[PDB]
Amino acid sequence: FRTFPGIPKWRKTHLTYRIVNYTPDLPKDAVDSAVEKALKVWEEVTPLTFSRLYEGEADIMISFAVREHGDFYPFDGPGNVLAHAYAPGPGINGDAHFDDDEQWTKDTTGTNLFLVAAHEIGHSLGLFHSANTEALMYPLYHSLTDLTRFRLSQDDINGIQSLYGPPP
Ligand SMILES: O=C(O)[C@@H](Cc1c[nH]c2ccccc12)NS(=O)(=O)c1ccc(N2CCC(c3ccccc3)CC2)cc1
Ligand SMILES: [Ca+2]
Ligand SMILES: [Ca+2]
Ligand SMILES: [Ca+2]
Ligand SMILES: [Zn+2]
Ligand SMILES: [Zn+2]
Repeated sequence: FRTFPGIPKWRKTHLTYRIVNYTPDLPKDAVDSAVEKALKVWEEVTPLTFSRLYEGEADIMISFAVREHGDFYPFDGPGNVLAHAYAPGPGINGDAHFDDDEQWTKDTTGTNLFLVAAHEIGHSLGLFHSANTEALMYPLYHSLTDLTRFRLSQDDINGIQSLYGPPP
């Protein structure tokens, strides 16, 4: 695993998230399911706990956007960058943005929201990119023939526990 330069991290283990808005591509329940599942992957292997805010400023603000959307990294239309998220800290840090010029799916065929979101939360928590081809935090997007076979790698577990420790 790799962390980010200067090893940014949360210095608290109760985190909040807000889903600021929603993609046209999936029902809200499917997006919520992807986000919750994405949070749970990391929750499971750490002392971190998450709760949702429906207003105000949460730690991890999650949103869907296209092209220019208010930060240093405008999205790029269909393909290429699918999403991004910022390392732990205040304001934009911790936030995760999804390119709504992708077509978001819960299936095996398109751009899978759960898999991307789980990866992005890893960033939001302070994991950078892994050299392990099997890791969630590997830099190149792929999916699975069987989404039920998803498992967080030991490399990812090691990385996140390097930041926050194992579960209590
Ligand atoms: O978050 C990104 O990486 C951003 C933005 C981005 C581009 N340069 C960067 C340099 C530093 C930080 C962010 C970026 N690029 S991106 O949108 O192209 C991207 C998104 C997701 C992924 N996955 C990797 C493998 C994965 C998986 C693993 C195990 C089992 C099943 C599935 C699912 C998600 C990779 C790359
Ligand atoms: Ca794109
Ligand atoms: Ca934030
Ligand atoms: Ca879209
Ligand atoms: Zn952005
Ligand atoms: Zn990444």
